[PDB]
Amino acid sequence: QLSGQQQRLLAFFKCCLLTDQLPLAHHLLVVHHGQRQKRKLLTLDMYNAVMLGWARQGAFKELVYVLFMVKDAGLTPDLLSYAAALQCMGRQDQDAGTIERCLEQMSQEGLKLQALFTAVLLSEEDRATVLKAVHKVKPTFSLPPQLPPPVNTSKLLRDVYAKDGRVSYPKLHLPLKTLQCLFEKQLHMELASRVCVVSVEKPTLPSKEVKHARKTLKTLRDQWEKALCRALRETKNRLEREVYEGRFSLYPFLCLLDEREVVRMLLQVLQALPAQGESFTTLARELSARTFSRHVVQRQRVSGQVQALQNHYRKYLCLLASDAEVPEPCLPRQYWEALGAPEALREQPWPLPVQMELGKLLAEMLVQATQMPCSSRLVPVLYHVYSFRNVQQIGILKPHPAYVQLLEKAAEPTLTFEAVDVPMLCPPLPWTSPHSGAFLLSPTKLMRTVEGATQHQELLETCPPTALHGALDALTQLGNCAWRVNGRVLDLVLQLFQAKGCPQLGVPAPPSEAPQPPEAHLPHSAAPARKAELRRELAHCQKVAREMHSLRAEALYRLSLAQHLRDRVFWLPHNMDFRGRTYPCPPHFNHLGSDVARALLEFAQGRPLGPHGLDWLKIHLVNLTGLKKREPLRKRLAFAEEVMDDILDSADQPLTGRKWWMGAEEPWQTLACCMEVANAVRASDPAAYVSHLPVHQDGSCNGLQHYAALGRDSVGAASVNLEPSDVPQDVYSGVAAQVEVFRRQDAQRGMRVAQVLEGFITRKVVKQTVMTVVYGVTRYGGRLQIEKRLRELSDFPQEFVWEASHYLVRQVFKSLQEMFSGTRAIQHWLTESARLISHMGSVVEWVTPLGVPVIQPYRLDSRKPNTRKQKNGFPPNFIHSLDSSHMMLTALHCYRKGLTFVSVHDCYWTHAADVSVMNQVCREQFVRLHSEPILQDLSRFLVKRFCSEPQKILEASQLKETLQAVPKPGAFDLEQVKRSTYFFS
Amino acid sequence: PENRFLRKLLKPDIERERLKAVNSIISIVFGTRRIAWAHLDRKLTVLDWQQSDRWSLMRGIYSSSVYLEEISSIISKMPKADFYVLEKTGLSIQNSSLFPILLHFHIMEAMLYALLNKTFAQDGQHQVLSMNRNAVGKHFELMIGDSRTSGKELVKQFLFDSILKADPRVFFPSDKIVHYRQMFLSTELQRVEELYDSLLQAIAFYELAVFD
Amino acid sequence: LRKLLKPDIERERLKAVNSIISIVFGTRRIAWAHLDRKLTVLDWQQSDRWSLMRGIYSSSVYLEEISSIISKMPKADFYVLEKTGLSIQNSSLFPILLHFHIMEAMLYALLNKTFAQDGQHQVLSMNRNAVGKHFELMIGDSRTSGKELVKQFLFDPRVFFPDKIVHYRQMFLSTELQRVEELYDSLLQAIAFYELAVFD
DNA sequence: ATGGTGTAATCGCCAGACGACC
RNA sequence: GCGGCGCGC
DNA sequence: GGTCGTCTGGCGAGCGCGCCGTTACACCAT
Ligand SMILES: Nc1ncnc2c1ncn2[C@@H]1O[C@H](COP(=O)(O)CP(=O)(O)OP(=O)(O)O)[C@@H](O)[C@H]1O
Repeated sequence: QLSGQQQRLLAFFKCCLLTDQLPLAHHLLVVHHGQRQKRKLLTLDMYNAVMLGWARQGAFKELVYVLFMVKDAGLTPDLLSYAAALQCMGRQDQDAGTIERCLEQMSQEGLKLQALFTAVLLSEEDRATVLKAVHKVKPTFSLPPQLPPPVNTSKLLRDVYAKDGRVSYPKLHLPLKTLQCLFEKQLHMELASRVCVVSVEKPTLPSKEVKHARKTLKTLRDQWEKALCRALRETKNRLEREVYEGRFSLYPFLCLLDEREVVRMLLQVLQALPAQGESFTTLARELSARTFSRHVVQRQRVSGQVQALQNHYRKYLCLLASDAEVPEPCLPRQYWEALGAPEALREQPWPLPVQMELGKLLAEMLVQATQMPCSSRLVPVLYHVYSFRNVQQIGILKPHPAYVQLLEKAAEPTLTFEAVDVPMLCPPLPWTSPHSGAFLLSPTKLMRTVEGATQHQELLETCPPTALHGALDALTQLGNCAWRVNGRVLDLVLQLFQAKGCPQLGVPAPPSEAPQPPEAHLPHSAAPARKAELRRELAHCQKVAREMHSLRAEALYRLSLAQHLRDRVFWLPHNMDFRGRTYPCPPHFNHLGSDVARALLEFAQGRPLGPHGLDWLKIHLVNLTGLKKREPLRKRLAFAEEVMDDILDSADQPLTGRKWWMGAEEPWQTLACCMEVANAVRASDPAAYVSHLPVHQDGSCNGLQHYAALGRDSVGAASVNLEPSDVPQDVYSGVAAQVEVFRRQDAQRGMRVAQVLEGFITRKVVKQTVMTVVYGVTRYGGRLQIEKRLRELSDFPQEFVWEASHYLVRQVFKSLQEMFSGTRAIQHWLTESARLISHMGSVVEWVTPLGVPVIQPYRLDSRKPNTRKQKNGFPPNFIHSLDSSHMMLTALHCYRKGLTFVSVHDCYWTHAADVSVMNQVCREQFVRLHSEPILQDLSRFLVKRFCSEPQKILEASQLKETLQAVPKPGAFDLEQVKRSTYFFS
Repeated sequence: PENRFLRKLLKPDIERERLKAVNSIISIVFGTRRIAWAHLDRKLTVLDWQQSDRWSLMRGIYSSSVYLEEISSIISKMPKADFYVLEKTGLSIQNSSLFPILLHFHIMEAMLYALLNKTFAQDGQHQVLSMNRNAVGKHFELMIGDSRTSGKELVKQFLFDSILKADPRVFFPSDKIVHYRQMFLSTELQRVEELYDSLLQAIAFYELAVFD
Repeated sequence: LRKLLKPDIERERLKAVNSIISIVFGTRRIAWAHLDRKLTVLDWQQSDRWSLMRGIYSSSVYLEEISSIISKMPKADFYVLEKTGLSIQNSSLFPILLHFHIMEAMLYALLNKTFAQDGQHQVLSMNRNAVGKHFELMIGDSRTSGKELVKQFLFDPRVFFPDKIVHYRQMFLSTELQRVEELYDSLLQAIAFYELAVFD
């Protein structure tokens, strides 16, 4: 019903409202109202927009003229039009008789004053002005009172929101004024989107040539800035002259930002352009997205939202501050909502043709407005080149090679980050909505989605309000954790990085250390084999050099950000994926990363070790070493005691000693643990030592653990440590042993396949296949996993391994079928249900037991569902919802006991003094999650959702036959997990 | 040495007597999605200059019947001329990732050498020739590094400059100049490279080989 | 016959055919065979002088070679080209596969002498593996040689070789150790086309 | 250091379309 | 958005 | 056009993060 040009005109009028250019929009409106063929494009929304602009301005005569134009058009006035009229009457006071007559005329149409006051997108100021007008006319009218916020009454979430229970909520270690100045720093950092960070690469001494190159760059950039300003001014003049005649143009969109900001953004885009260029459409899209983002950020400082946010943040900081006390302690989101609530608004994006036209106009301005001397008349820097990219021909903006040469010479030691990819300098805002949230000024999204995927954020906005309060609060709590840089680890990492790095530990090497092709003495034409091997060696050396360069670039970015964040306290905000799993917003430096990233990060707040802190630190160290993975905790502690000399030597002399920590699986975290233990053991009181180190408790395999819990399998639970035992039970060792038992039976047939493989059965062969059963691995992928491991080892045949691989896949699958039977029954039921739902023509949708709705996005190219992806993704996706539910429950019940809890999926991290309490919360909520019927609730929800259509009654019955056959439960009680010492360990 | 330059410029060997005595040519530049052509007289006048943009080609399969039908439809609109100039790309068999384009460029040319070269069975003399794009770019100073750049500005100077100036390169007839300017102004947001390369190749052929 | 014949064609026009040319091309040689409705071979020939696949692709040289080859061929109502069945994903087959398409493309343009006016296709392509499955020369997923089949055919036979059959026998005995398969494949392709398409 | 240049060769199961009939 | 790699669960 | 037995091409472990680059190589020339 909406044409493209209609969207262009509506966006034009909205942008004129935002830029305060009402006479120009009025001129375009009247010139389109003059011609009769143009009036078919005009819509009541445009008239309401111009009316709202005139009402905000305060011009009554033009408003009456717009009413006359609407009456001449013949459209019916809308309630928002009457709201704008009342706003104009309020702003410009007049006799009450005319306003009363307007209200009477509105009442004759059947409109309701309550419908005018609420459910309208008008701001609070407009509502106040309309209320003043009504109070002038009728003082008896008043708004209904605001109800108290609802409390979630879910069975699993009852203890979190119970007022009668005793609570000890944690508090930060920083005073109020420090938090206020950190808020000021974060606001000033987010106002200017770019952030400049000093590189960690070893600098080069400044010669005369590099100084000359830098001076030429500075002079060229000054001329380019002035030329861009003149070009933008003349473009604005000609576009305004175009709008004066009856034609649409992009003048308000160019008036959206200040001239200097646009020139600075264009210069940044020119600087960021690579040597080999990028596609013109990509640059247009980035320019449009950047100018929209800058408009969104910079509008708030003009509208005055920044000062209101400042005052409300200052009031809200008393809850987190150590020296401030609230009257009644409560959760951060409830305290934020209890005070004045800054009304964050969902922003409507512009139409795609407008965005593309603006981007192309700005890119053309950049191309035409920049010139340089060749070094001699002036020549442009950027050119259009038609080149092949991917498998298609495309246009590319390519810079002049002189520009690239001057950029390569005198390399700038600075790097540019966005304000959203750096950690927050102030505590994040609480999560109060799917759109409002962590960042102060930048727009936010709760669920990470691909471009064009709006179903995830539309299903999240139609749920009952209480349903997400379990998740959002957890997402707030994970955001409230305060991080810091370790410092001592960073010095060693930088020392290895700036010199020739060690790739064994995880520090990439410089391109100088990359290998080179061997020297050639024989002619290439002498033998085809010689030139062929030289070409292959060169093509391998180039590839490994490119890989090394990419790895070094990633390490450089991460270490530069870490160096920027040194000696400062920062917060990592969190969001979710489409299934409920939590990820940090900053991508580069976070705790969901490699060894180096996890070893640089420490807790800002510290807690005393207590009676049992040092033992947990030692067990964590032994866990990180990996030498004792199949041993009980007491023997782990004994091993920690007997190896204390190596720990002390590694802590004192990390790089000039016996270097024991390098032998561990995670050397950097091991070194951090050795340092932390060394300080604690050498303290006067070991209990009184304050530790910032995170201690990690993990589970073996949440897929098989949760499948066993759903099926209550007696023999599966023993394998996955859901039944108490003194010694931990490994799934991989058991399946390997069963496979070795099957090979002994083969003596009957005496097959050659069996006897070559008899010696080489190992845990390593089956580990990958057993950890990937959860993701629905097929026999072919299991073969592609086993065959590689057979290839590295020196098996007796070394050929026809294809025959050996198939038998091993069959026997590992039979062993995993006898070990796990209810598990495969549930996976088969889920796969069949997903297939039958996808064949009917819908995507699988389910509600997480904490109330989060999840919809599976896979579709074909109003599209049709992808039956294969929807069928093969449901059993892996369902388990991940269960894991996130248990993690969020553990977080929400650990917060009530004053615990610092952070999660890297399947792994729960807390202070060394607070591990044992967390373990109880880890187990008591596993029994409470699985005490409630998960499978039958899922079956009933799926029946109600996907079998309510009157059409296709036969297919509905066929679907209901499968959906109402849940696998029968077993005979292992779920209340004995609470006595299992190795459930999470 | 001059013959060496013409051998580097032109793929099929053509004697100078026939090149010097031409009367009218058609320059053709094709791409994945579009083809363009221009017809020029000995006294350089653009009698027609046309674009085709809607194709079923380069969508999945490589079926030669569809190629034959589309090429016949394009050639049916083309008038007759002495020589038909075609663009030669720098793609080689070494670049495997760009092979699907190259296959396309080798099919159409194979048909354009076959369908356009009428009376080759009787006469035995070539009438379709291929010209390198890099040489044309070097002639028009459109080469930056090893990448040839667009020539939209040069064509705009050719078309919208109504002043006589001194020795114009190309003459546009007064009857067809309005439609030419309309076609130029219509395709400004979406750049159609072949429409420019056809005219540039026509001028380059009429200067480097003819009127040398 | 969508799966057997690549271009769409009416069955009524398929039934009323007099004689067909069957053409098979390789890297080094071209072979063809002229065979009529009565399953009697009128012509069977291959050429040795090729002058292509020398590392430099040139459409003018291809045009000259195909013109010289076509000038020898007699007129018929249908020209049956083979389909090689290679895939575009295999990189190592790139230098050969391109050649086939080029040789296919001109063979559609040069042989459709009236396509500009009527708009009807006189040249068709038929799938190779269907022919192999019909003649049971398919072992696994690869077709075997057809020297035994053509020796059995020529030495109620399917093919009725004519006065001129002695020359065909002399050609068959002429250096049969040379790696010539196109000459056999053209004849068996023509026989398969006459069996599957116009018969029954 | 930079920068231009003249050259090519072995599984095995599932979901959507094909031909005859209507 | 298409190729080569690396990381976490 | 609608449908059924089949068969034939195709994809074969789920999420989420990154870097880098879009005919290549010895010669030439300097
Ligand atoms: N749940 C999971 N799903 C998929 N891949 C996983 C995974 N957990 C770990 N991996 C991957 O598998 C690799 C090896 O796992 P490991 O490092 O051996 C820990 P593990 O799987 O618990 O074996 P373990 O029990 O001997 O410690 C990891 O580096 C990671 O890339």
